[PDB]
Amino acid sequence: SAHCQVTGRGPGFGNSVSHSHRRTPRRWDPNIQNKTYYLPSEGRRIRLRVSAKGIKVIDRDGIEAVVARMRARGEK
Amino acid sequence: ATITDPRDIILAPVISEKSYGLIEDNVYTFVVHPDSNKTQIKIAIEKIFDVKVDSVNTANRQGKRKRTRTGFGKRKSTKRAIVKLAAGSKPIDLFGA
Amino acid sequence: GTTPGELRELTDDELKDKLRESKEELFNLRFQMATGQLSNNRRLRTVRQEIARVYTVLRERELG
RNA sequence: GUCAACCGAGCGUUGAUCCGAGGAUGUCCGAAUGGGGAAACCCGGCACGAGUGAUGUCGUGUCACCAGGCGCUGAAUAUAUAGGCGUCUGGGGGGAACGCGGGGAAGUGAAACAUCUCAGUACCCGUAGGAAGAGAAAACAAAAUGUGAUUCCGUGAGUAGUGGCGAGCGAAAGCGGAGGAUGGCUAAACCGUAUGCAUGUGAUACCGGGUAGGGGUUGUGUGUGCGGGGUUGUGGGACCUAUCUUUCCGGCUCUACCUGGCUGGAGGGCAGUGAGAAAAUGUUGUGGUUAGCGGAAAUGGCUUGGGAUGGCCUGCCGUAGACGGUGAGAGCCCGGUACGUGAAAACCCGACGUCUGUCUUGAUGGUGUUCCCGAGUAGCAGCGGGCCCGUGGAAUCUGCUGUGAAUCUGCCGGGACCACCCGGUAAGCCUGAAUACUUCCCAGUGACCGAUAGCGGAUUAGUACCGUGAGGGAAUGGUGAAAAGUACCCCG
RNA sequence: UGCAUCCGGUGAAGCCGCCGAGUGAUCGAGUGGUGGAGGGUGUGGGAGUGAGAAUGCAGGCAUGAGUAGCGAUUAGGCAAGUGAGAACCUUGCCCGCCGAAAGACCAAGGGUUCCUGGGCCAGGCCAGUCCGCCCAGGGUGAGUCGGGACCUAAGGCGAGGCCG
RNA sequence: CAUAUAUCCUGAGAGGUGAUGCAUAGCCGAGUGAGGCGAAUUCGGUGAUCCUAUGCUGCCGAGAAAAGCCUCUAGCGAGGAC
Repeated sequence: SAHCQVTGRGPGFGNSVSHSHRRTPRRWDPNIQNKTYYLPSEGRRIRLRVSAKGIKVIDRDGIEAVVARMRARGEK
Repeated sequence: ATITDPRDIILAPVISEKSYGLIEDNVYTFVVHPDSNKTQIKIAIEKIFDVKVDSVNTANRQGKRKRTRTGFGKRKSTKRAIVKLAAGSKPIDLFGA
Repeated sequence: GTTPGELRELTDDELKDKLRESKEELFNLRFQMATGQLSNNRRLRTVRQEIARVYTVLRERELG
């Protein structure tokens, strides 16, 4: 899926099908969710493509400190 | 540094029946630098021969493709500048006509 | 023709004057060769070398 | 320079040509980057300068995009941000192989075929480095007082096993070895400082005891940064705490007073351009590389021959009888060889120090409780990948999605699982050597080819030629010792 | 090829022969010729080791065969010349062909084929004095032509950007 | 206020000029080809697939953009236009 920004979760690749063991390839894309992230220091909301695990952790740590780590990594 | 002498544009003269006839008509043909232009050439000729130039006409001449045992080989693409001086113009001697 | 040893004595302006003179000589020599009026063909190489030495000296003084 | 002469000019012991090193110049294209563009060609802006009677023209610089910093500004819109302007640092592309991570075929084999194999191959993508990756146990092992980072090699073993139990696939431990640095740092708890944010028995509360000020050693919390302090498994560490207690001085240690920590300076160690902090600096190694130089010994006789390097005979050198050349098998003719010398400069290795860092107010060894020991993690479930292991009883490892703990009587692994025991101490980082490879450079070798061979290419070679294009892709060596390459006459 | 021996510019190999030999592949340290520089033998070692066939590969050369054909639908001829040489080149005169073309000019494309001089072993389907062939030299002059420096279409590239 | 053989614009072409020139049928000798001189040049007819015409008429299938040009002001403006 849309290759998260805060957590970098990309898709896994594998092969999923049973009853004949055929194994045709697929992908196991992350649960990327469009989210409008806000930075209460600057209250405007920019649309990002982030993971659900990212969302859980960023509600744990608040948007602020994780945005600090994210901008420190330098990604948009 | 670099010294932009006008004599770097003017490489050599053309020696031929046509060039000689044009010399009788007070019109001198030179082999000029391929990246030059008519105005550059006019200025250069004026500064060189202390003369006044009426017009300048340029013809690019492709190089002849000559053969050989190895195959083919091409000469240099020259640029000719035909230069009509003004009326009196105190003509040139350097052509050894 | 002239040596770098005796070109390094000259000034930048003297060198530039010599450069203009050598380019003039080269012009006249190209014309002489085109017209057939030049026996000594090596004057051309000589003059080109003089020009090269002079430019070399000037750039040397510019840099260090 | 040469094919490859010829002509014409010249240069050179006042040291050319030539060889090496360092520099300079280095059109135009090309990442190509002022803009454009059918690559190598069209058009420019700005500044400076030249040139023009002025416009024209010329030259030198500079002008791409993106990212990251820094400074100014801060739209809708108020906070402010997005963004804009400026500047600085960098990237961009190429490269034969090797590497790491990802993606990932099919022919084929299975005498069909789909599982499987081919094969994690080919190919592709992203990335490097001179090596990479991995690496300092949440390991192995099995009750041996065991080993003790990692990698690689050999064995283990074509075994155990796996497998439409078919074709086939296929370990690991253990052992022997290479190399050795069983290496080093950190987060956390505690303090201290600074700072943001929100607040303020706003005083009996802010050092350690007691006095007095002070109006805060903020009453504080709380988050971050910085410095210490602490980096472990026999659990350790911290907080308390108690015995001993190697340098000196100063200033703080809220304040002055006795006493407890910090911080500067000084002797000294200890290390260092290293993973363990980082650069620069010199002096200096008959240390090395990048040019080369010297280098013994037969004009020997006779004979054959166009020619002796052949034969016969004389000598000689030999740290040199290696290999080639020279008119035919040459140690003694030549280049050279053995051997020995040689670097102004550049570069690379060192050494010595400047210098840098650190310890230096320090350690020593003990006693009993609270705190900490890496969280959206582990674990669990679902689907998958890969492990000998093809989902099987399937551990370990691992991706995605959900769910989701504990901090040592804790957690993980010891092939479902439980108990006991053992081992280890994840979720944080770094780390040389042994290892792989050769575009290129140097010196050499061949029971390798010797021109239909050997590189496709001894020759015009990725050329000619073919094809729109990707791309395909040739053939062509030998006179003679020396051109002495047949003057001159005759037929034409 | 290791080793040991031997031959060789007083002529090795290879090639052509003669005279011969062996049960065979084959041999010839028997001979001559040619030729010009490396070879023979024995004993071991190793092989890119033996071709007549693969509608095999490459080269060279035959058979057909001095055979077909010598590329339209217009048609050549005479004189004179040049020259070593002329059906073809040159000149002249005739004849004939095209004449919405077989004429004239451009674009695209080609790239010097243009012009002059010279040449004639290749090429030209014959020959060749000729040539679009070979050699050398020369030749393409723009403010107004066609284009750029002016404009945009389709479409392309595409700052940022979005998506992946 | 006007419906205008008004006015304006456009515009083939005629005529003039360009042109006392240039060119030419021909003539002189010269014969490689160098030159030199140079007549008349009015009338009609026919007649375009070309021009007026990016017109006009008709039709539906309903027929490029941008530059350029013109104009407008914003703005610049002390010199500037012709």
